[PDB]
Amino acid sequence: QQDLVDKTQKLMKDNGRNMMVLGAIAKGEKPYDQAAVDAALKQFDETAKDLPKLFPDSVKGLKPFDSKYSSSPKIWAERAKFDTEIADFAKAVDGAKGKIKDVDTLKAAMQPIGKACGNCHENFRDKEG
Ligand code: HEC
Repeated sequence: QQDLVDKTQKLMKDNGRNMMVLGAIAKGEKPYDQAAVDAALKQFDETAKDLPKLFPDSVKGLKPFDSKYSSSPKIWAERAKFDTEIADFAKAVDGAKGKIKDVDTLKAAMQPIGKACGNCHENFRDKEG
């Protein structure tokens, strides 16, 4: 409880930390790695296996708000759809593991996995800054 809002923030923030390389390549940096993404890849699953848990009513809004977080309170309602959303996300990576191979594919594997990325965002992520 003491440190949860962060534990989650870092967990979700890690998504980008791991995608770092996946990004550079995506943008057009470094002659790709694959092995570097491999990890950052399986990282999407794991992170998507400990995310649907650190979402108490102490870090939502209307009191538990910390004027920083960015997670609509509809995540407690759509808890179901919320999971099923981050559920496939872990399946997308599972497949990306074998799928992934090059860069041209990264964008291909980044189609589904990237779905729960922006989907889980626009669905549960009202970015305001
Ligand atoms: C649900 C199916 C998710 C997947 C898969 C990913 N994200 Fe996410 N993200 C989700 C939520 C509910 C939220 C809000 C609460 C929380 O702190 O997680 C977020 C937030 C972000 C942030 C905000 C961080 C900040 O810099 O202020 C970022 C940068 C982020 N999301 C990025 C992102 C990326 C790039 C993902 C895949 C590579 C990704 N997330 C997966 C829900 C879900």
